[PDB]
Formats: sequence, structure tokens, C-alpha cells
Amino acid sequence: LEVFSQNLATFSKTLLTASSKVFTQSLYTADILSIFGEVFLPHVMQPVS
Amino acid sequence: IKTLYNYYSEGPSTPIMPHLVNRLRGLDALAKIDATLTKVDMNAAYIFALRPTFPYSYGYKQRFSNRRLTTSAVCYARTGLSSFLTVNKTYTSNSPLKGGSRGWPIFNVGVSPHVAEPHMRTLSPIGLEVFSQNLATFSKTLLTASSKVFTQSLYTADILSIFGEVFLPHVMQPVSNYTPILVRALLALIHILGPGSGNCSLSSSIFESSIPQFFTVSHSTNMSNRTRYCLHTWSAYKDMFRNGIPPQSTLPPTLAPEGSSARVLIPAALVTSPMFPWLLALVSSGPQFFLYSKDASINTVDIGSRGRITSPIPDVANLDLHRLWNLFRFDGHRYIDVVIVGVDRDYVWPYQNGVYVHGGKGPNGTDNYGNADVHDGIGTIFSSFNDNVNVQTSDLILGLLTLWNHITTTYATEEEVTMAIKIAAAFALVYPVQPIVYSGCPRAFQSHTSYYQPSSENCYTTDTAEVKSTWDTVELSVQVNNAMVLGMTLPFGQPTVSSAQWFNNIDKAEISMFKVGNLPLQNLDYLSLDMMEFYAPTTGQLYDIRSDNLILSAHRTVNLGIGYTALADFFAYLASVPAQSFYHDRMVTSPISKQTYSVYERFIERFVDDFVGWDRCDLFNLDTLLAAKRIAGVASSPIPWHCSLQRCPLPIIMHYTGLHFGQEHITVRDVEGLQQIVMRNDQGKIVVDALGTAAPSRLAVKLDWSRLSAWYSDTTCAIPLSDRVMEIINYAAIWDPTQERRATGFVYTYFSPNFLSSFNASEPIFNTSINLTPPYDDTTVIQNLSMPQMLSFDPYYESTFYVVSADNEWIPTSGPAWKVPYLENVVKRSGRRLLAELRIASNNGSGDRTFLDDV
Amino acid sequence: LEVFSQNLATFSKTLLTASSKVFTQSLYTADILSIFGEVFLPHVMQPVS
Amino acid sequence: ADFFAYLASVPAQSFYHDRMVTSPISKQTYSVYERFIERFVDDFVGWDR
Amino acid sequence: LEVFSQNLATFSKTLLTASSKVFTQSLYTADILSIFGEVFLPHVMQPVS
Amino acid sequence: RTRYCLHTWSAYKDMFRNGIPPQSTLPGSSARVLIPAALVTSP
Amino acid sequence: RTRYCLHTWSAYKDMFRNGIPPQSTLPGSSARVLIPAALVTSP
Amino acid sequence: LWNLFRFDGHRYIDVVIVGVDRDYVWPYQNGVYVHGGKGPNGTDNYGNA
Repeated sequence: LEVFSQNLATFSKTLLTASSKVFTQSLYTADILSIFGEVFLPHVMQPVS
Repeated sequence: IKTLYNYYSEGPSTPIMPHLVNRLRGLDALAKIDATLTKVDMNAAYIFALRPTFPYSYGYKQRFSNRRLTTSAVCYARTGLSSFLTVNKTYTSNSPLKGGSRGWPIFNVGVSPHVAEPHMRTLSPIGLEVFSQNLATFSKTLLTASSKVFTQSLYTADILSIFGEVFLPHVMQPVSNYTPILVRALLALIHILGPGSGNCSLSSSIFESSIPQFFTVSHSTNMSNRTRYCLHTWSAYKDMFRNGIPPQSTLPPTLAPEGSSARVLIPAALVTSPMFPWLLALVSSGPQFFLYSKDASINTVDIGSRGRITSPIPDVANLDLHRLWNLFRFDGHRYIDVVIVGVDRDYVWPYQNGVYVHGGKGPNGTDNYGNADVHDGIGTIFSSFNDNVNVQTSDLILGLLTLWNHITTTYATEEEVTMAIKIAAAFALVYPVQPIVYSGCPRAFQSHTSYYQPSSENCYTTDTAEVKSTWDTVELSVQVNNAMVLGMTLPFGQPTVSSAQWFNNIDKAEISMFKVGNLPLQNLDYLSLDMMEFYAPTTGQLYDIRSDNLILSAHRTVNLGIGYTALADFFAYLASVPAQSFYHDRMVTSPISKQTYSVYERFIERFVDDFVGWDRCDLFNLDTLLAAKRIAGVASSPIPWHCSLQRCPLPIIMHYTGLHFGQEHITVRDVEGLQQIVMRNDQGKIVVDALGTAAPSRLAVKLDWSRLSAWYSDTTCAIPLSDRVMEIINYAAIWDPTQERRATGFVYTYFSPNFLSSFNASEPIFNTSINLTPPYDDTTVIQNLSMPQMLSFDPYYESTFYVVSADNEWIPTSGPAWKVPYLENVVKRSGRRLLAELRIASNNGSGDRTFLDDV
Repeated sequence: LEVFSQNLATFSKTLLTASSKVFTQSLYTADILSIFGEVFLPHVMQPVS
Repeated sequence: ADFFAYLASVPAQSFYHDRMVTSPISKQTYSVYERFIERFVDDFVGWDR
Repeated sequence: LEVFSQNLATFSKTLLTASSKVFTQSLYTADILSIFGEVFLPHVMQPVS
Repeated sequence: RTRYCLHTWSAYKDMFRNGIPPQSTLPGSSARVLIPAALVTSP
Repeated sequence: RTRYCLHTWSAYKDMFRNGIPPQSTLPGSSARVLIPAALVTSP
Repeated sequence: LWNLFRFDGHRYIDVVIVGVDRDYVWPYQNGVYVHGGKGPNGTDNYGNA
């Protein structure tokens, strides 16, 4: 949902609501966010499977 | 709401400008919703957008026809040069070529003193925080949008400092306007591809087979409107303003753009975009490079008078095919500081090798380059624009297609696009000199004329396979070439006095102080701020497919340019503006040219303010009209000044104005509008004694527009092909009592037989297999699309003249006694019909009239 | 229908995500739609046969 | 078509090899045969004549 | 009118932004207005002719 | 006769920059038909 | 007669510190007129 | 009568010309060089006023 907010609205620090760096090399940092926003935009816009 | 049927059904009203402007607005609205631009093939949507065809049905009538078999068909007018054929740069030999001009005109456009009015905009969440910084005393709660999660992005605190330092006016008053760059984009696309009818030379026989697929880039220092570029990173650019203010400083912001010393902020992620070189263009001064067709042999074609298509024109070897891109000169920003934001000290310029960004990577491994080198022209950078570079049409327009896709979707509103289309329509097309054919006078009035012999002017064709029309008697000498080069016009009729000439091994351009128009500058601050996401986007869409794409927009501006040309021709036949007032010798032949220009500009200035909404003097001026020079050894043809500024044929004018010239206005039967004209000589013997009918006054046409319809088909005759004798001369003449010798003939602006043969195809493609032969051909007439004779021969003096019979047995009120043309517009392109005109004898029995009379 | 409701959706460009790829990369890009969606975009916009 | 040719009085010799050299009456008969065919095609087929 | 409503606007000086340039730099500065706005400021304040 | 050019989807994609044009170009290539591999074997 | 001095906007700006004074100085320079380049060519 | 009158106007005038390049040519008198425009011997950015 935060990636959806990134792709839907102009950037703001309040949009970053779920990411964290407490856990290292996990699926919850900002580079995973960039991955989701870069190579999976269709599935962010239309979550379907 | 309205359709082409409704527009073709209705005619002009007594207030013409309130009627013509509304009709043009409705035609533009129709052009908006016309499809045939997205799903169709690439070089068919382009050809439909840039070379629109106007259907029409011709036909002529005769008095005593016995089983006369005629063909009712549909033709497609089209006008406008799609390109220009000149001699190649390495010709020498100083000899004429069949269709090769020694030089081409330059329609130079200046910088408008007016500034496009910007409209309101809203700031991004980061921009609102900069507003809070500039509006309130500092607090840590004011910093609400910035973050350091994303490195070297547009959302950290240094970007905030940039916004607060060099863009404070735009933070306080968020405002933007984008019509200048849209105008330049539309003009660039249209000139690169070429609008019009496909004719690509001073001769009306050579055409362009289709839109070119390959271009070549050529460089010429002498005749290039180049601009200077400097490249910096943001750090070095800011550092160069620390020890005082250097000369030519771009640091202060701009609200009213000024020509020199501009600057643009370009993010690093957008430098690599294909739209960046086109964005540096369309705001700079142009053309910084010349665009040619890669091959002029597989693209140029020849059309005969009968419709014979010969592909290789006789002199393919020594000819270049300039696009309209090389015939236009634009003045924009002359010095641009391209400053890249979010870049370290080893940037490396991506496009051109050997070009180093100030503050970036140095020549040989060094970092933080300390030189702000100035590059002359956009070809020294952007390796795609180097000399002798061969480009495919897709790999050259794509960036443009990208740029227009972004601005019209993210940055600009629909009103800006509409204004851009309306403004760009003024420079959309280029038209050659107007040719005319004087029919002469009947032998009965040989002693009462100053213009007895038939003549022709500006009638040039190069086809040799078929028979050449006798009217075309133009030989392309140097003097004639220059005289016709000084004769091309724009949609509003403005000529140019600037020219270029590249041959032997020398390129030389003469650019006069007078310009054909002016264009507004693009404020680069709006571009920079939009490109850093400082403004909120206008729309969240990604594609302009469903709203104002580049091809549909360009189609709209081409339609509006042809409409401007048609309305200008109509205004010429409203103020009695002669064609000869727009030739090379317009400033010395007669002092009445200024008087005609007064009324013509009165019409144009009312049209522009009522429809375009821009300053009139920026789109049309008398500066180039009044700066005529005359070549030297070029003499004017002995033709009376009786025809207007017709640039497009009659069907286009009727389409854009509602003029009706059908067969209902041709009289066949008959109470006293006749007058006997009597003239005696010094011996008291009557020497004329002929019947005549008074030509209508412009007031009468104003109160009844069918008077103009009847005035046509009373003075109009079909143009003969093999002989210089018309069938109207044997019966009628023009009698002007205020003239010393009171008899004359008809002037009849004349296009070509080859040009009208090109009208047969429904799409402007002619390679080998297109059949341009006339429909149902049986046996010598070149078709009359010429507009009637002017209702007045003086721009200010109102006097009455007559159409006078010449034989004895013809009564002018009984109807014309020759081949009398008639026209219709026709929406649905139908096929050939073989019709028969017969006598009515009360025993006329035909199967169709007997059994097919139900409907 | 997925492609149609996709290209019709409102995005906010922003170089963080891939929506900005229609600007930084040619407008005939397949990183927001699919390759087939990019190819059949004109016909997806006007479905006729 | 044969019935229309009878109705429009179209001779059978207007469709031979010498239809154009014999006498111009062939085109005069075509000028009515075409009307008959055009009406029939515009009333039944619905395609361009 | 842009220049007039500009110089009439309330700012908070603060050396972070450019409004403070009328203090740290001569009061005839063109970093808040434009150069033309700075030049025509007295006449923008009182438009007469 | 008419000219036919046979490719694969992966090979046809690699001809152009990275994707194939929405509108087919001029030169063969005047027309383009996309056939799933399951329909090619049909009579 | 009167004395005329012709400059350009960019060159006229560089005479002073960085901007040109709102009030013209004493010495020529007793009066100043700003003309857009499109109006200079007018008769 | 032009010669019979004497008027007192401005004695010193600065013609500025805004929106022009560094190769500007004075279009009214040969041999007259605009400061910041075309120089005497084809030069650019003329330095003397």
C-alpha cells in the first residue's frame, strides 16, 4: 500500500509509512520499495493473481 | 454537434466575420473528432494528418447539347508545398535545371515583445514546504516533506535550498505558461514532415510521392541561426557566483522572458531522455541545422497533364529536397546555461565525445572540470545532430513525440494547446507564386483595348512526357528564379525578403531587418520547476491518446492554416486586393498597393482578434510587403488587375466559407436588366452598339450572397489546353466606362493541368501504380477553379462596369453561351458516373426515367 | 480490460517509480504496461473489428 | 442485370469486343444501365457501387 | 501586477531563503523580483503616465 | 505473389529498440499478424 | 544636438554592479529608453 | 519652419534595446556599433559605448 501511495501521489516523507531499517537485508527496506515501484508497477496498480 | 452536411448546406450571412469565425471554429471542432489517426498505419496517419484532402464534384454545362456524355466524379484539392527542390550544393556549371531552384526563401520570425499570460498552478508537497520556509520564521515543524531516504533525489534539503534561493518568485506566485514551446514543437513536426499537397518545387508538375523516411543533417555556419550553450553541474554553477557577479549572469529569476542569457535546471535522470535535445530546441533560435531528404530520386515524382506518373525526374543527380524546416528562421534564446542537478564531479556528458561539463569529469581522467566552455550550435553537442548524419524518421521524431506527450499531459492545460495550434497555423504552410492566364479580348473590341492578346504569368511546369499546356511559358532563368522566389506567401499572404543560396561550394544568406512575424519566448524557469516536480501535475494520466496527441494537434493546425489561407483569399475578394500586389514588383508597378494593403490588413486584424486571440502584428505585417525590391530584367505580363489573391482552389474556399457555385446559379431561360452600350468615333459612326449587364456591387452581394454565385458562371469559362482561345471571348467582354480604353477580358488565376491531375488520387501517394487519368476520358480543358472577377478594380473607388456581348445574336440575360463550370463540395467520396445531357422534346423516353422514378 | 483500466489510471510521475519512464524513456515503453499492452494500446483504447 | 438491360434497352452488342468502334450508342446505353445497376446496388447490397 | 503583488507580499526574512537578500545584499537586488521588476519597482508601485 | 517473413516473438521483439511499433512501418513488413503457437498447427 | 549612447540589455546590465539603477544617474545617461528588438525596426 | 524653431529636450539619451544577441547590427547607419553587439571587424560583443 505504501508503494501504491508512492506511485499515486507526489513524494512526501509522510508517504513512507511501512518501510524500516531495523531488520537488515530483509523485504522491508527502501530498495525493495524501489524494486516494487520499478519492475512491478502494473501489479501495484492492479493487484491480481 | 454540426456535421459536414450541415456546413455544406448553409451559405454566408450578411455579417461575414461573425459567420466565418463561427464556421472555422466548428470546422476545428469537427477536426478534433475525426479518428483515423491512432489505429491506422504510421505513414498513413501522418499523411492524413498533414496532407488533408478536400473532396469536390466538378462539371460544366453547354447551351445546345445533343446526346452529350459527361463524367460526374469526385476530386480532392489539397494545397501547400510539402518541401522545396533546389540545386545541390556542388552543382556549378551555371545552367538551369528542370525544377531546381537556385535558392529558397527564408521566412524569418522574430521575438514577440508580448509575453504569454501564465495561469495559476499549485505547489507539490515539497513546494508547499518551501512556501512555509519563505513565509514563516524557521521551525523544525516546518520541514514536513523533505527526506533523506532516497539519495541524490529531488526531495532532500539542498533541493529545498535551491528552490528557496533561485526560484523565490515562483514559490510566492506559482504560475506557468507553455504555448511557445508547443508552437515550436508543432512547427518543427510540420516543417520536418511537410504539409500540403505534395508539390515540392516551383514547378506544379513535380510532387513528393510520400512522407520521407530518411533525413540527412547538414551544417552551415554562414546561414544557421545558432545559439550558445554552456554546461554546468549545480555545484559549479553556484560556485561561479561567489566572488561577485560575472558578466552575462543568469542567476536572477525571470518573470518576463528576455532573448539572451537564459538558463534551465535539468535533473540528471532526465538528461538521458530522448526528449532532451528537442527540449533544448524549440526554445533556442533555429534552424541550427538543415534537414534534407536522403534520396531525392525515390521520393520525388513527376505528374503529366493527362496523369502520367514518371518516377525519376530528369535531373535527380543535381537536386536536393529541402524540408520546410530549412525555409523558416526562428529567434529564441541565444545563450542557455544547462545546469544539471543531482550530479557528482565525474558526470561525463552522455551525448557528444569531447564535451565536458563544468564541474564534471575533465578531459583526461581529471575530476571537477574548471572550464565553462561555450558551444556554438546544438550540433556541437547532441551527437544525433552532427554533420552528415543519416536519421530514420522514427528515430528523429520520437523525442518530439515524447516531449509533446509530457507537457500536454503533466505541465500544460488544454487552453495552452489550443492557443499554440491557432498561433502555429499562421506559419504552417508555404505557397508558391500565384499563376494567372489572361484570356484576351474579342476581335470585335480589338480597337478599344489596351490588353488585347492573351497572356500568362507565373505558369511553370517541367513535365515533358505529355503535352505541355500553352499557358505554361516560363523558363527558369536566374532573374525569373529570383522573381518567383520573392513570390511565395504564408497563409495570411505575407511574403519574405530573406533568402539563402548554397551552390558551387558557397553558402550565403541574406536576412533582412524585416520579419514575417514574431513568436513569444518560453520562460525556462517554468520548464525547470516542472521538471523537478516543484509544481503539482495538471493530470495524472500517462498518455495523450484520448486527449490532444501530437499527430491530432498537428492535423488541427494544418487544417487551421489551410482555413486561414482560404479566408485570406476570401478577404482578398472582399477588399478588391489584386494578385499582382503580392508579386516581386508590387512596390513599383502601382502606388495603389498600399491602399489595397490598408483594407486587407483591416480584414486580417479583425479576423485575428476575433478568432486567434493573439496580437495581430505578431502574425501578419506589411513590413515584408512594403520592402519589395524587384529583381531587374523581369517584366510584368500585360494582364489587367482583375483577380484576387487565390492561393487554394475554389472548392477549398467554398468549404471554409460556404460559397455555393452549383448549377442552380447558371441561367438557361429568361425583365429588363439589360443596357445598350453605344460608342461613336470622330466621324459619328456607332462602333459598339452592344447589349450588356451591369456587374453587381459589393453592397448587393452583402444583401444577397446569391448575386456572387450568379456573378460566377457568368464570367467563368473552362481553360483550354492546346490553344490560347477561350469560348468566353467569342461572346463576352468586360466594359469599364471609367477606363480610357473601356474593353478588357478575364484574368482567371490558373493552377496547372498536372496539379489537378494530382487531385485524382484520394490520398497524396503517387509512385507508379496510381491512376491519375481523368475519369471516363473520351477526348482539352484545364478546369476553372479561379474565383470570379473582382466586383471593383479600385480598393477605394466604387464604379460600375458591365459584361457586354460581342457577337450580335447572344443576349446576356439569356444565360452564358459557353462551357460554364459549376462546383459542389460533397462529403461522401463516390465513384464515376456517366451522365447524358439531352434536349427535351416531349418524346424523351429512357428506362431510368420511366421505371426508376419512385425515389 | 486490465490494460485499458491501467493506462487510464491516474499516476503521479516522480522519478522514484516507473511511471516516469514515459518521460525519461521513449513514450513507447513497456515498463508500465506489458509489451503486448504497449503494442495493442491504440486498439485497446478503441476496440473495433 | 439482364432484366435491367431489357428495361434500359441495352443491346447485346454493347458487350462484345467491338463495343467502342461500332457506334457511340453503346455509351449512351451504358448511361442508363449504370443508373439501373447503381439503384439496385444502393438498395440491396449496401456497399459502394 | 505579478511584480506588484510580489513586493507587497509578506515574507519572513531568514537567511535560509532569498528574501534575506535585501539585507545581506544591497536593497537593489533582483533575486526576489526580476531584474525588470527591480528596475521598474517605483513605477510599479505608482503606475502613472 | 506476396512476400512473407517468418520470425518468433522473442526474435521479432529484438529487431527494434526493445519493443515492436504499434503501427507497422513501410517496407516484408507492410502487414503483421500475431499467431499463438497452438493455432499455427491448425489446418 | 543631443548625445546618444547605444547598448544592448545584457551589455547595459554589466555596466553597473549587477543591475541597472531605478533612477538614472547624472552624466550620455541623463535619460534612458528601453526598446524591444521588435520595435526598433519600425519607421 | 523646421529651421525657424529651437526646442530644449533631453541632452543625453541611452538607447538600450532589450532582447537582442551579441551579433546585433545597427540597421540605420553603417559604421555605427552597438555596445555589446557586432564589432567593427566582424567582431562580437563590442566593448565600447
